[PDB]
Amino acid sequence: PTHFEKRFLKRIRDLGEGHFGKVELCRYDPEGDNTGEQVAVKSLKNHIADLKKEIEILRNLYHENIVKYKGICTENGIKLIMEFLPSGSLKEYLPKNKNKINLKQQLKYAVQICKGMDYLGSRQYVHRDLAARNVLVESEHQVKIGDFGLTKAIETDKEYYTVKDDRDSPVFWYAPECLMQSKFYIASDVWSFGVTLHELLTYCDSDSSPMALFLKMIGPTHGQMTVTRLVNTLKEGKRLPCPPNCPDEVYQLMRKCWEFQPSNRTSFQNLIEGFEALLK
Ligand SMILES: O=C(N[C@@]12C[C@@H]1CN(c1nc(Nc3cnn(CCO)c3)ncc1F)C2)C1CC1
Repeated sequence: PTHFEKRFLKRIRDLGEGHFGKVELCRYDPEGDNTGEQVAVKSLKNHIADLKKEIEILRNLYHENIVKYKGICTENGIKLIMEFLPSGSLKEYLPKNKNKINLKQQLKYAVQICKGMDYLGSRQYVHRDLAARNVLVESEHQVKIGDFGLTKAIETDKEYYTVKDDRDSPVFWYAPECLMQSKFYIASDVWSFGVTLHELLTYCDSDSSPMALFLKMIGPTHGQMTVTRLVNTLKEGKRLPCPPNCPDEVYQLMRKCWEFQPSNRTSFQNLIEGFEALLK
């Protein structure tokens, strides 16, 4: 049930790619009649230790708005087997469905992301990579958090996890404590959600992305100096602007995600209630 043989994993196309990881669409067809189910397969281009930790996290997560763990494919090597969501990420889905997805549907997606994130927090995890590119579309009515590559477990009686590695990170979705001290709280994921909500409301328009907006604020910056300028911009109280046609009530909840201090930010449960109060 949870074990998948490499020989039966029939590669169809690439779904996503990171620095050391890749996700491919496969058809697990043990009968050899092309009737088996389509699955998402996470493999490596040590990073094995990380992938094993990611497998363990996803195996332990079971929620309507969290990509379903299916099993593993062992080669020393290992592959993570997940369900395949045919519509892909919000980053790809939203620019192609601008006339289909109205504000009501975007708020239903925000509720769904927050429910998935609240459950993640209840398990004492910090995602650290909440962006539209990691929110997958099951159908026009449902989304799921679909990647856990940077997810860490907060130790019991601790409020945050401290990152100790040399890995790359989505700095444009990061809260000040992440940027300044490499500290990741549940309140750090709330900040990233705020940024993800901004993307969702702009229909993931490339010219309106956090990197594009912040880079037009900051200017020519260089990989070394990006973080210090970003921190300086945030310290000055600058934030991503209200997307076009975003009502004030929605932008107010977004601003509650961007309080400089983690202890002053809204919770995911307060966000759920807040968005549901707006859905009629
Ligand atoms: O690619 C990565 N992670 C994931 C989140 C990305 C896409 N992923 C998954 N994608 C899908 N379906 C689908 C359909 N179309 N497309 C293309 C992009 O719109 C993706 N289902 C399950 C998934 F698990 C996994 C890490 C860097 C390697």
